[PDB]
Amino acid sequence: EKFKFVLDYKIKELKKQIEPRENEIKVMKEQIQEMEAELER
Amino acid sequence: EKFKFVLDYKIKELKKQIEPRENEIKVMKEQIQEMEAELER
Amino acid sequence: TYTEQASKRHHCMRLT
Repeated sequence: EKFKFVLDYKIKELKKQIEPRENEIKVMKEQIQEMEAELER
Repeated sequence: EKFKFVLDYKIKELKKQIEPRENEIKVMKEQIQEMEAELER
Repeated sequence: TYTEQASKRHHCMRLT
């Protein structure tokens, strides 16, 4: 169970951080691209 | 073997996921300010 | 334009 605890904490604790940082990166590239397009305009 | 690498990778990889996201948000949120200043000027 | 939409945002802020 000692391993089971650490492994299930790997399952819950890491991917949950990946999903929001992925959506952050998506917003970060959206804002970068629209920044460059409208700035050039 | 499998216990050692998977358990140590849980801690090391999760720390590695933490440090980028916090720098990503800091840098890009300052970049939002730079965008809005230039755009309105 | 994006700055015009920001002017919308500003206008909503004052309305608030």
